[PDB]
Amino acid sequence: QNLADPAYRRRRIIMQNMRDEELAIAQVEEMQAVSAVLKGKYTMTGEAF
Amino acid sequence: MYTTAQLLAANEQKFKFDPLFLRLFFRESYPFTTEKVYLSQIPGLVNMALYVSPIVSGEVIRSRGGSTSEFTPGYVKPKHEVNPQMTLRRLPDEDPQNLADPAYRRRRIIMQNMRDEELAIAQVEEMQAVSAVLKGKYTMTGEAFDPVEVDMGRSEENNITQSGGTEWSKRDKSTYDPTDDIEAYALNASGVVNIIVFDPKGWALFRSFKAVKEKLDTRRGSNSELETAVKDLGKAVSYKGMYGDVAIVVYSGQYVENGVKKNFLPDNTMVLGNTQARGLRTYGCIQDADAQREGINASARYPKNWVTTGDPAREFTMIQSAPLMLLADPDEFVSVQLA
Amino acid sequence: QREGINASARYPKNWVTTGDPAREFTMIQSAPLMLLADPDEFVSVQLA
Repeated sequence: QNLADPAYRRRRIIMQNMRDEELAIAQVEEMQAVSAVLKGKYTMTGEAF
Repeated sequence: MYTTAQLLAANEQKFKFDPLFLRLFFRESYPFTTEKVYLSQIPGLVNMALYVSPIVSGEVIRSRGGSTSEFTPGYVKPKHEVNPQMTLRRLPDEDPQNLADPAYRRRRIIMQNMRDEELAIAQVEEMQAVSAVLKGKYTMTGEAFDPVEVDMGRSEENNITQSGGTEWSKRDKSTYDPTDDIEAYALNASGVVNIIVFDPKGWALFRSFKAVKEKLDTRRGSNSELETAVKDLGKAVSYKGMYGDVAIVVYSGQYVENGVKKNFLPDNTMVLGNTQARGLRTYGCIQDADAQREGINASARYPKNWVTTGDPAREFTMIQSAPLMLLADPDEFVSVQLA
Repeated sequence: QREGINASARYPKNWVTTGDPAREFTMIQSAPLMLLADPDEFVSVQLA
């Protein structure tokens, strides 16, 4: 009932993207601590690393 | 060596281009903001109220409507080069008795390139307009672009072809009268007709009949049509004059392919049209990443100049748009294919 | 490195690529190195 220009969608996508990137960073920052105080050892391994 | 040669003005060599369609029928242009492009045409047809007396009041009437069509995409972008190493020499302009720095030359060639891109966009638009008011069906296709078909909604009565045994070619050149054919073709026009634009060669056989002699056919016969012809000069349009209630316009516009010229109109066609027939010069949305940053998503044209990094530095210039020429009512014209 | 952000928690960066097909990216950069000063201060019992 109330559309918007195809420009404002770009900023909506941009802020949603920043939110997802921050969430992913905060999520990868937690597995380190979980493994650290769950086993005493940790491994940073994966493709292209 | 020791020459000291001064240069006068240089030629232009503009081959031929006079639209007459983006200036006579498509005077209205509205931009897009959404994916779909609706276009409705209410079927106005009302009955009478013959006799009913104010004692036995009866039947009621019906509301109307029921037409809709969508013509979505459109697109075009003629990118050009900047020639970073061509500015060290001298152009055919810039007379050799007053040179200039190789910086202003870059600005001049950029302006020339932008003008060429604008001309290319205009020539693309005119092909769309010619297909639109020539067949009622358009096809946008080409390399690196999937075909898109726009079915205007034209009926089959407005695509009369002479094919048969009576076209014109085997009639008498001195006694036959083609005005009755004109009336027969113009009866199913859904509007008054006063322009019958011919082809540059389709006008040859039309003048062959002697019935045209009684017609005015003078260089000064009209006011609006003559004024528009003066506007669109360039030796591509020749307004012959009146044919009664209808004017004669010979449109010989040309568009350039990869390297060759081609005619906008086929060999033998005629179009029964209206001077006030409303047509849409509507425009699409620029789906470019850089364009959306400045909020120029909806625009008729979009120039853009940028430069690439690296050891060889090169500039570029581009003009993006999306012409999707349209008509409110396709049935306002009659396309007769002569033979 | 040009703006002296050699040491930071996160780093956002938005950049658009040139060329006829244009696209803009946004990226977050960091280097989490979660460390425990005293490893033996915990006992992880794996229940069954």
